[PDB]
Amino acid sequence: FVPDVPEGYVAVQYAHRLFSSSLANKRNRVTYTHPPTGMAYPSPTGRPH
Amino acid sequence: EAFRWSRYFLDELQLRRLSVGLRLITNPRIARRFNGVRIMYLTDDDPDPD
Repeated sequence: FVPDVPEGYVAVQYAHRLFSSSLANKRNRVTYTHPPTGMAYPSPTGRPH
Repeated sequence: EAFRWSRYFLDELQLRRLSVGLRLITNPRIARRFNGVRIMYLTDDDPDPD
């Protein structure tokens, strides 16, 4: 069994440039930036598929 | 005339004080027993009691 990647998911090649440090609510969170929009997501929760 | 009402069998001053006390008891700042909680799976970013 290999689960299918669902419908809304955006493929992203991993690269170091993606994950980075950033200030986020008085903490130095390991922010991820999503290349389709360029938006930063410091928390692992709430990130786009 | 003293028998017309028991006045709950209290002194007149205990009544007059009882008044202000009822004013204390219903002050919002004292009302600090809280009712009901909401369970929800959320990050504690920038916590505030309120």
